[PDB]
Amino acid sequence: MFVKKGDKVKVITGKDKNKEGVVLAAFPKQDKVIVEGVNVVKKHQKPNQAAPQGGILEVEAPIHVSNVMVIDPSNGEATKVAFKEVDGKKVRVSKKTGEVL
RNA sequence: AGCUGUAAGUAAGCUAUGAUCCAGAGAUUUCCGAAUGGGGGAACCCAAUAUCUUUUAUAGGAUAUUACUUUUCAGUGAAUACAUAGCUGAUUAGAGGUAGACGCAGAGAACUGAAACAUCUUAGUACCUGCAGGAAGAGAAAGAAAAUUCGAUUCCCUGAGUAGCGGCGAGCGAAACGGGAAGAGCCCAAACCAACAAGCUUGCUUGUUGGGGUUGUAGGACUCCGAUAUGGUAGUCUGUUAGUAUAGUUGAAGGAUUUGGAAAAUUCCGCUAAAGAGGGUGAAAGCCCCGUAGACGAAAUGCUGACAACACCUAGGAGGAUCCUGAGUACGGCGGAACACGAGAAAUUCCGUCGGAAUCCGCGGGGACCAUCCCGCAAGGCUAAAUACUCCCUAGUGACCGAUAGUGAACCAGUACCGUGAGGGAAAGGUGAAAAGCACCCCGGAAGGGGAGUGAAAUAGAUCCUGAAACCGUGUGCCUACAACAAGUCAAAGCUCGUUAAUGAGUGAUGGCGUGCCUUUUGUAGAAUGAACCGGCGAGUUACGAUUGCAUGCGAGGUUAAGUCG
RNA sequence: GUGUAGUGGUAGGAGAGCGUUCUAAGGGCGUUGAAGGUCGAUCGUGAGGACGGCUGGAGCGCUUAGAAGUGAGAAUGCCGGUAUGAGUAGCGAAAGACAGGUGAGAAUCCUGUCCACCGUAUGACUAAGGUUUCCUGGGGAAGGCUCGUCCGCCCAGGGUUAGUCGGGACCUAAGCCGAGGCCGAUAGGCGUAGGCGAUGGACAACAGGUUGAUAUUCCUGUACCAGUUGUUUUUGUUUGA
RNA sequence: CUUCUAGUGAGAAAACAACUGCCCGUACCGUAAACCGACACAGGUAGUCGAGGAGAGUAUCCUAAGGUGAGCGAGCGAAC
RNA sequence: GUGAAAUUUUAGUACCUGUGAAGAUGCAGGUUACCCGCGACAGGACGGAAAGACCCCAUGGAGCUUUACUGUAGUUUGAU
Repeated sequence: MFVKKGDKVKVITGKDKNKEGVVLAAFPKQDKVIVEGVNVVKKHQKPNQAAPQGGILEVEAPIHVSNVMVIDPSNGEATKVAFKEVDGKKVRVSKKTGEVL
């Protein structure tokens, strides 16, 4: 998975190159994860309890993890995350000159 | 680090004090069902006895036990005295299922071939029933042989389509030798020796224990001396270790440009590999993701080794006076079966009935029977491996299928449905990358539709990828109301066009000529026979033998098989 | 080159070729559009092959060799779809008319009036058998031999009360099962004791009212059967209790 | 069920009062559109009740209580 | 208003005397005939439904008879 709920992210593929954001929800069990301002979709909502009207809304849609990097925050780039045996947990450890997340 | 199945939704919550999830050990398990207290139309009803409960008590509630048969033991018992049925109580084990497979037996067909059919074959097969095991059955020579011998059993190659059998017809069909896989041998009865019991014949007979002994070069008992060792295991659920099966952990290297909605595509310039097998991501990735090559890992449970400890088993030499060496057995007649062998000149092996041997100077066999010779010792048991199968689990592979194929069944299928019953048995997969699954207006009761929107694409709108043919429609360029047309082809005026650019395309007034297609038949338009039309499936193949042509490698030579490493 | 010669044909023999799927190596094409579909006035002696226009949107060609579930117009073939007959035959015995409702819509639904049919039954109660069809409120896509606002249809909610009634906690007939037992290649066959088995025997409740649906069940009133407790009246278990 | 003895074997009758009484079936159709016949079918379905006038009568004709008007019609008024 | 069926090689489906597998809508030579329907009849399409029930064959079946062949359940007789 290598991606948690709150974890900034770069997008590599799919009409949102280079655009970053914050992961909101994590769906493992189908490998989908939704971010902010990357997958805007227009929903023809019908008049409902919520939103008595029927506006055209704009929310985000899931993206497959093969389109998502992780972030440095110590530095600010993308790292093909590796794992290290730091003290008795496995804290993710960046590649590309040794960061610690 | 998210979670409360399929499955949208809302309400309720859980979770870094480590959920949900994975793996190993445990706990609870309603009612029927061999069904087992009795009864029964299965998933129901009604009991007995003890203990404890609710109400003043009656009814009500829960717990435990109570079937049949046999194997051991007590008691009771009595036609009949003594004790034997019997009864009572306690105790031991059984009883049903199947993996539609493999094994061993009991019982056991017809169509079919013989161009008919009686002996024969199809066949000791199909089906029924009993009895098991992870394998079973066979197994330690009364053998095979025939000089010169070999020494348990099973399985495979070759012997060989040979010797044989057969209304000598259709057909059935071995075995030893030789080459290989795996190897392995043990335990009793008897004669004798002791202790206990009985008849104590007080003769020594019976019995039970324990000891002694297991064979063809005949062995043992029995007598006499040595030793009292030396080698073994096909036993333990006893420990100690090592490995492995069931959850896992780690795991290398990329950017930019052009087309796109989206790059893994294209063009530059880089990097990694004990890792270029595979699967996935908005099209086709060695460098995004899951992985692969490597390296590490078990608290619990199971298996397999190894060595410990315990259990069990096993001794020489010499003598030959007497004793032992499996009885209604071997074998004979009779009637049937089994051996390739159908009574045949018929040995060998079984079954039913009757007759009935010897005891080592003895017995069986060498395909009727006799003689010499040679090889063995039946009428008592046990025994791993090499062999056959796959309901099930794990990991893989395929010049195997791709929704009329492949299982009957890719989907909630042995279901829907049919038959009282046993039983018979279908059709049905595909939106897009992501539901973003069409807010809002308009006609319309609704269904349905038209704009506007989502979308790269709505002729991808839920009957949802592509979307052929029969069949049903709309528009139009050319012809048709004096005409007898297997429906065409050859000839041809006019009218409208303008192509893969060439002695062009469409239609067609009028003339010439002309009795469909298939099969079967001496002969077809036949009034002989088949097709309603379109689509899909739907027929000389494979294994083992034999023979001839072509070709290739060696040639008076050719050539391996089973089997072992791979 | 050039001469000579031959070239109908069923059963059948011989020879050479076209095309489909897959495997192997080499070389290729593809979002700047592959397979598949449609149209075209093109090429070779044949089976057959190219090229271009439109649709369509993810994989396929070419060469050499190999292996086959390799070629379809007929089996009164098998499966699906659609025709002809044809808007034809039929619409499954029996009498309706009007007014007003209801509603987008009416001969076919509701209401009213007159008429008419059966009446040892086309009326009332029960045993089988069916298995929620019963009642209340909604709906009109499919069933209804037409129509349909309606329904035995679809959706949602809700209805079946027992000491006395029928059966069990009672008895047995035909029949069946049958501890022991008697027979039989296995399987099993038959049967004693004992049981199971209503169509039969035996046995304690009547009238009226109540709902949208239940009524010897609910309610009212008057009873009955068999038992249990509490104060209310005769003693040797011998048995005169 | 009624009796009689063999029989284990305090002292039970009846006052009245007050209580206890288990499981299963109960809707609906039932000479029918709800069962048996593939059907909303001119067939089949055991038992009880089953009225009036005449009339021997459950026969026949019209009728009471009670139920039904049947699931395609409107025209014309030829052959057959 | 609703709405089938058996059948069906494609059909622009005339009459006579011939001819022919020996009785023709379709061949030959002649005669009659404008195109499309609607209600009736049943001469023909060797008309439709049942791959002849009559007859022969298959070295085909099945059921039955007997002094056809071969056997056998059953009844009886003798030895043991």
